[PDB]
Amino acid sequence: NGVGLKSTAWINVMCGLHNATFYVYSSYFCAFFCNYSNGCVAYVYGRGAFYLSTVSGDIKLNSVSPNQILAMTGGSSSAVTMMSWTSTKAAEGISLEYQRKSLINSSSISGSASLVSAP
Amino acid sequence: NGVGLKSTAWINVMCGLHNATFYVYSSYFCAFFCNYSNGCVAYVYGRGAFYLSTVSGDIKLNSVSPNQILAMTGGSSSAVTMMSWTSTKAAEGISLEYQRKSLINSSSISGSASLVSAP
Amino acid sequence: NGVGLKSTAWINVMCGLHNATFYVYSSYFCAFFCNYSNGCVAYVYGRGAFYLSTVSGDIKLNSVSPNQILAMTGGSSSAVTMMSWTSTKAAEGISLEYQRKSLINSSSISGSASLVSAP
Repeated sequence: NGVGLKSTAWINVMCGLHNATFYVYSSYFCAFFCNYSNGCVAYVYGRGAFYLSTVSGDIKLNSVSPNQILAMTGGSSSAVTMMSWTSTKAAEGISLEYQRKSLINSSSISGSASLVSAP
Repeated sequence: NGVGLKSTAWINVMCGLHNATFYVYSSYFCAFFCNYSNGCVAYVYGRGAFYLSTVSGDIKLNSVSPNQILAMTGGSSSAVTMMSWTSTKAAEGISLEYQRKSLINSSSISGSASLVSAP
Repeated sequence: NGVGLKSTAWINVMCGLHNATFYVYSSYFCAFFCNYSNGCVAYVYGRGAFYLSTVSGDIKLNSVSPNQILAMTGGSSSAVTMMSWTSTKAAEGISLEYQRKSLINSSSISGSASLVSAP
């Protein structure tokens, strides 16, 4: 075809989709961040059969837990789809900490990843 | 690099993703419309730290409120992910009126935008 | 413009987004599958004004019902956004049976489609 999508083309696409200025991801989730007022919001997707736990305290941005979480929901589980911080900015290099879970089993694994400037 | 994704490549991708024939957006939301039978459905995403309020009485497509809204939900908030009309069609140039909200500061702001033909 | 996205570029992008190795779709839904441990997870999107029913018994992968379904919700209605199998793998050619619905007129129709390797 003489031209190809890069393997991470989804980052470019979803940063545009959400008008995001930062993003963060691992093999198991991704989140696209927008700054506004004194804080920030992330639109969140699961990856690799995993998702982010909605349990309060399981997520930290620069050591601060989100003030609100919206989720997709089920009889036994729920997965983060949006999370917000009232007073913490998204910025390059700050750490998002999380528990990742999978609907396949009852596992829960600690993870962390650093925010990157949107392409 | 010789070739580049347009800044609005997400429009192309997400219209294809939902097989949408019309879409609408601002800096703060986007919605991808499919016509079917006598009405239409939009698949909805937030942008720029905002999202669409799930108050159907506050959304109007060609002056008519959707009768169904499916949402991502949380303790005190919820965001539109799909909304439908029984008897109103999506077409280019017709107006979507809506209320946009942000989890960061609990802002609620009226907006309006015109539907455009999918690329 | 010399270069163009294929009409099915959303397949490449969404498989990348969720780090999926298989996918499946019709005019009315798509689903992106990841394998992990002994089972698999699909991240699900509606198409063409339809969505996948969350009703128990309505979904089979290789003749097995999912152990969990997460949903976008509203009133008593809900649409699959993520679904999993404890013990069933995604693999090329295996059959997903489902019930597709639309909010516009409450249609509910059975269908099936075969998994395809991610590009």
